[PDB]
Amino acid sequence: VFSRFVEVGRVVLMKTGPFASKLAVIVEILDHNRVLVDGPQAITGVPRQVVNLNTISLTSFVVNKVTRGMTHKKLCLRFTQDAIIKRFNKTATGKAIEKRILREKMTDFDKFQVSIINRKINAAAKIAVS
Amino acid sequence: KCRLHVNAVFMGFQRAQRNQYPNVALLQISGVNTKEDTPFYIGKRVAYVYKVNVKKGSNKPAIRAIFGKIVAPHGNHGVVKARFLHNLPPKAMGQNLKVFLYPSNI
Amino acid sequence: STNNKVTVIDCHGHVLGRVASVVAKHLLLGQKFVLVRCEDLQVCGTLKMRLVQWELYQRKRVNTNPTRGAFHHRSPADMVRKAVRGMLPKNNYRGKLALKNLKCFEGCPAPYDKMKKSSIPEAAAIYSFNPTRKRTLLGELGTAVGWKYADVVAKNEAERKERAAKWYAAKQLKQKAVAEAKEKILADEKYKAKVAILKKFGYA
Amino acid sequence: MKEYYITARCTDKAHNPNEIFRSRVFAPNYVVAKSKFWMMLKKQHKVKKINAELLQCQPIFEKNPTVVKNYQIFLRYVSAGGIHNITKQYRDVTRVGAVRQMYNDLASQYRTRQDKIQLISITTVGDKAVKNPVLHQFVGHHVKFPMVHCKPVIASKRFNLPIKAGKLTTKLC
Amino acid sequence: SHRKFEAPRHGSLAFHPRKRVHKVRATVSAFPKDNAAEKPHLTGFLGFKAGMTHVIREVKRTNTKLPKDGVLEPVTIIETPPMVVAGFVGYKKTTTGLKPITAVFAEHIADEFKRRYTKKWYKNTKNQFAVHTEKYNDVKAKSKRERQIRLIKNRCDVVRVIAHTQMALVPLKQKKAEVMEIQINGGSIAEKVDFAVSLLEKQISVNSVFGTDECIDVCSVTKGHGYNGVIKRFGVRHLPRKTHRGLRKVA
Amino acid sequence: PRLLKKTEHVVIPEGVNIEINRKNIKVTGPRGSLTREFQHPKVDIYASKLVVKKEGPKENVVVIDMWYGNRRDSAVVRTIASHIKNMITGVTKGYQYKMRVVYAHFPVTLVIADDGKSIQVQNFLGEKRTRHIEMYDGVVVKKLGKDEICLEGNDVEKVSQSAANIHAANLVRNKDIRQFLDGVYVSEKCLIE
RNA sequence: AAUGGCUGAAAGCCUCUCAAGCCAGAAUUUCGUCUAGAUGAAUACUUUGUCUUUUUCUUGUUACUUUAGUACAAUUGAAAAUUAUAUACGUUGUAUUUAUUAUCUCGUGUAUUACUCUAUCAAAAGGGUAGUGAAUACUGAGUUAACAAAUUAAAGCAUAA
RNA sequence: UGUCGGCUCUUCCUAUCCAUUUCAAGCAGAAUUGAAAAAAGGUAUGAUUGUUCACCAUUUAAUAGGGAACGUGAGCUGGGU
RNA sequence: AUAAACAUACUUUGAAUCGGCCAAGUCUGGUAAGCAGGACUGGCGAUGCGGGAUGAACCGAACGUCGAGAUAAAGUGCCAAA
Repeated sequence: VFSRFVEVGRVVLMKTGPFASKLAVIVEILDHNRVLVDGPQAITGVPRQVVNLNTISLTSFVVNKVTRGMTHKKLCLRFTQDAIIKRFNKTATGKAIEKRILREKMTDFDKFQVSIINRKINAAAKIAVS
Repeated sequence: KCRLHVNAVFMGFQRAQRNQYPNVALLQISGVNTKEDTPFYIGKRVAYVYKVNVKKGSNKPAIRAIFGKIVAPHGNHGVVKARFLHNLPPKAMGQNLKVFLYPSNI
Repeated sequence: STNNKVTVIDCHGHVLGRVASVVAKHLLLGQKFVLVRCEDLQVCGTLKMRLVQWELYQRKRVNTNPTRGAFHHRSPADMVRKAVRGMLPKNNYRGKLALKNLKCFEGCPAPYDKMKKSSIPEAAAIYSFNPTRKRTLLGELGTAVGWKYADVVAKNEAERKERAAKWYAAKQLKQKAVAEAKEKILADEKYKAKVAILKKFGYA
Repeated sequence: MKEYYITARCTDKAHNPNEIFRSRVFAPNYVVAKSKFWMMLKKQHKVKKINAELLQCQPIFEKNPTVVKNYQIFLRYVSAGGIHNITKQYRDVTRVGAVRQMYNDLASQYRTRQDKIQLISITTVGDKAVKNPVLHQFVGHHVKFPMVHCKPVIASKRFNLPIKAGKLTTKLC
Repeated sequence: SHRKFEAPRHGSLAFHPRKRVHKVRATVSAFPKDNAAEKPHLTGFLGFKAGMTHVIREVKRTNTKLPKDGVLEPVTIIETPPMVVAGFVGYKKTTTGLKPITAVFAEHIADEFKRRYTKKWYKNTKNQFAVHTEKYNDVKAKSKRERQIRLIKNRCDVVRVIAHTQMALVPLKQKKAEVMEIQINGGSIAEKVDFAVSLLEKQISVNSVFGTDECIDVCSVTKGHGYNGVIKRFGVRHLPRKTHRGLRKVA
Repeated sequence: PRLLKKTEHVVIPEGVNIEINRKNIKVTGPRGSLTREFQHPKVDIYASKLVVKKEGPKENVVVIDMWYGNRRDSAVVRTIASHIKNMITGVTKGYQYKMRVVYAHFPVTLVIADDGKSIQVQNFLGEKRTRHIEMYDGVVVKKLGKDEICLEGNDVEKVSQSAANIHAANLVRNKDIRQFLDGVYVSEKCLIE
């Protein structure tokens, strides 16, 4: 059996476009190739729009009690009720998103410290093993 | 000692199906995969450093270079156009060139 | 500088034509390629479908002298080389030099069996093909047309798989021990100054 | 595809100049939209450009381009045999969006170019009035399907390397 | 237009091109397919054609109309003095055919075998296998031999014994031996090498290789004729007597 | 048209244990084992508990599922379900194919090996050539009465093909098959238990 | 292959399949066998062990002779399989070229290595054991830097095969 | 650009005459007839005519139809034109 | 209405030429022809260049020697620039 389904309420992550690496929630399924994502614009900043399924990725979370054509006011309440933001940041995808944001503002001097420090730690660990 | 350049491949000359214009050389910079990353390299320096096996009786250097500048993007795949002081020899097609970090704008 | 290292392509689960097109372009860009397992490539069509195409290929032959005529190589490594050679310039030094930097093998020979293997995403068979479309391994087609050494390769690959099985098992043991040793250094108090820098940038 | 609201009047002996013609025309721009309008007048009312005055040509924008609606289009197209009337249904959020789907779908299923199709009318039908064999399945409340065999997505063209490292994999996604 | 009347082509296309060989001895292109469920045995030999004669043989086939007093048949005589086994070689199956891995030779080698490695024996120093024989019993060289035996037992599939004739036993004026590789068909490679090692320096008689009333295959170089015309080479129809410029050619 | 979801299910009886590993079903019953590979790249085979009766309870089933897929592909869902249903039937109440020998003038004598893995048809239409017909593994021949045999086995595809191999080896050639009604024919196919 | 069939859906039944999966079936195809055959491999002997160019002796080849130049042991490069992938996670988002903190010296032992070398057992192994050195971590302290500098060319024939 | 036919020789097409494998018949057997896979192998001897063509007498498993500058003259012949 | 002063009107002397061929939202004879003959226009002949792999006529466009750009017909998996 499959684990993650494209449905109404399924939390998805945008992988391309102006809103890359931003969470979103499916509220309507137009057809087999298009969904209507309304990842609450007041929370994650993704406007209500129609996207192709080749631009998103399914997550492991589903917002409960989300019906098709859910409005922004009601959808925002259920998004915080299930605490998707906290749950997403605990998963492997979330940590990789924070890591990417961490490394982009990480200058030449910072590269020097980490590269020098990591080499010593990795060498030290290799010595420890008998 | 240290690497202060990015290897670029001399793909060929700006051409058509049955024509060729050796004034503009086409380069593929390593790490540039699209035309939106080209603006950083527009105006940088490019050198074609080649080795010549001179004799003991000649004072001509064994290492020579031809310098140029990256002037414009070419297509949507991060290919660039470079103009050199002397047009690159077509025998150097497929070889590696140096893309320097200067003239800097940072 | 000079590209002295060799790009090794694992031809397993790839398409013969789309691998050749990407390899042919980069051969002209001065790179050096070695395509291993050139017998495990896939082509569109069933075995009967491919045999009809092969027999048409076999027809082309100089009538007055078949020794002068087209040579129909049956080894899959020579089926890949023909496909690559068709996408390279003909009758000039640029074309011959580019083909000089290409080698196919039916398995992983001694020097290239411990090298970093690469892949060509455009040529992957899981992207360009409908899963229901029937395919044919180049090794299976080669046997049907007279490639004698298909079972010699199957023997050599089997011993490589088992040899790589014990090396990987030993490496996974050492890596786990090294991983846990690093955790103790990370949790160690004397390395507190160095750990915080790694944690600040997310490395730790 | 854009929708326009065009009006005009006829000033001559045949037609009294107190009757105004309206239409809603789908066209890539207003210049093409006017041309469709004039041919409708000429082929249905004997009205010609040299004896008529255009009054208004304004775009019609979708009022709520965030609501999914089942659009029904009544069209007539010309085949090798003759002329037929078709009624196709599409699910989109904009009227101009549904017409864009209809032109593409007709050019593939029937190999009919755009200059053989006349859009008689486009309306909105109910949820259960969709009769398209495939589209009927996605109109329910509890539609659910696992998109399998996903090709991994690329953030942008920047990371589109020609040759990759290691093995490749799809995503159960 | 079509040829008026049909006839088979003259000459076989299976023997094209007609190129004359360079060596008198003919090498067998194949050996009988190996079976691993029998004792090791040699699968070939080498002999010199002496001539031909005729025999009267008694017919033993039943349900035949042949005379009961015998049938006159020709027989070719092949003199086959015993061979001397002077080494063996192991072959490995690769993706380009058999590849000889190593060759192990005996301690004592006859001058008939040595003559193969020169082209002017009377001017040569005849130092063939001198270092091999002189250092045969050294501790270092002996250890190398054991590795060669163990390498074959590990990474080889075909074992052949290098046997050479004794030309002093035949009326031929030639003194250089004739060398032939005879494949060993039989048990596993473990017991194949053991059999080959036992045969080193020994003599193999033809009775051990072939049985009685056994059908064999023979490979040899035919009798030379030189430059020959179309009539003799292929067998085309001689042209009519009226023909200008000659009769014995293809029109 | 393309079907959003086409599904089928097979009810597992008590004395049957099924384990699945990448579209490779192994079924074990009181009569033995049966392994088959279903190499279709668009079916999801997995075992679950489902209510298949109108008002019945939950029961262990094997669900063969294929999602969005045209009518050419969708036909394979019930094909695989029938194969698994047959496999369950074979290991519980094995199959048997009762073949009968039909002759007009020349009697046909059947010689079956001691263990039952081979047969031998003799004097078929007076022919001197004797047919052998080997049997597949897991299929055993035996003689029921006069001019009647039966092939026992656990896999229907093995039993059915072996039965057809017997018939296909005794075909009349170059003669009117409407008049020379000879050979071995399958009278009926039934279950042992 | 044409054709006859098995199981079997689509289409609750039927059906050899313009479905998945199999079997039997030609003077057919491919191995096997026969002839010619390219790059090759093993062994024997003569050598050489960083390397060639240009001359030059020989019927020709290799070794060889002379004048010079060049490098000098030590971190390179491997899971396999599948993709409707047991579960879970989706581990996101730059393959090669291209990942070493300038140089030298001074200091303590331990530890590590697809590191070099030696001896041995093996072995068509990123092999085992022992020793040695190298680099690195524990982990230092000092010196110095400014202008200059940081891929083989020419000549011979004594001897040996 | 040497213009018919024959002789010699090679290759190619299948719209197949025989041999091989199949299906159908108003196929009981024998002899047949229609069709499919298949062009790897065979497909003749003479009287009359320059003849291609034709007509007879045989034999054969069959004595199929065609192309290659209406194949082929520094290959022959010169019967015809 | 639009255009027109290197506009307009010419005069004298004279060269070569009157074997033509192609295309078609055209026609006649012919079963038809890369056949024979016509109405209108554009071309080839007299004409290179870019594209159609190759081509007298097709599509873009007509040429002093060059540099830099935007283009046309038409293309963008490799040969082949995209």
